Amino acid sequence: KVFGRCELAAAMKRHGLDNYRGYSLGNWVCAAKFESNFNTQATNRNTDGSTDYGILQINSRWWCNDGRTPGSRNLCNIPCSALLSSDITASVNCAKKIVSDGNGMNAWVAWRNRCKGTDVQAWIRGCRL
Ligand SMILES: [Cl-]
Ligand code: NA
Repeated sequence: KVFGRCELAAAMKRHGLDNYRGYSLGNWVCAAKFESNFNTQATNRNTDGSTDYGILQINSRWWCNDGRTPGSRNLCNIPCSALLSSDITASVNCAKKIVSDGNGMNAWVAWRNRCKGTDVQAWIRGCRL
């Protein structure tokens, strides 16, 4: 699926991601545009043999199990495939472990390179609040 834009904020706003660990909703939503262009089925290889899955491009080394990433820790106890679901629960739930891991949203390189320091409210502007 693909999401519209307000359309994700509300889910993201349901599942408890607004000011989750002080990150307002524009930060998540902004992460989801640039990680995946708003697409639950998104998958991209990384150079280390790992792959990133779904709306927030979560990673098979550390976070999920894809069976091809020799040393995976499956720190969300989960199959990486389950995170491509049109139901963002597993992604948002895993995303809430990651962000709580040390480095905050800097765990998402497109957040750092593209959201951080920018007025992340333009991403929730026009959403019915
Ligand atoms: Cl932080
Ligand atoms: Na893994």
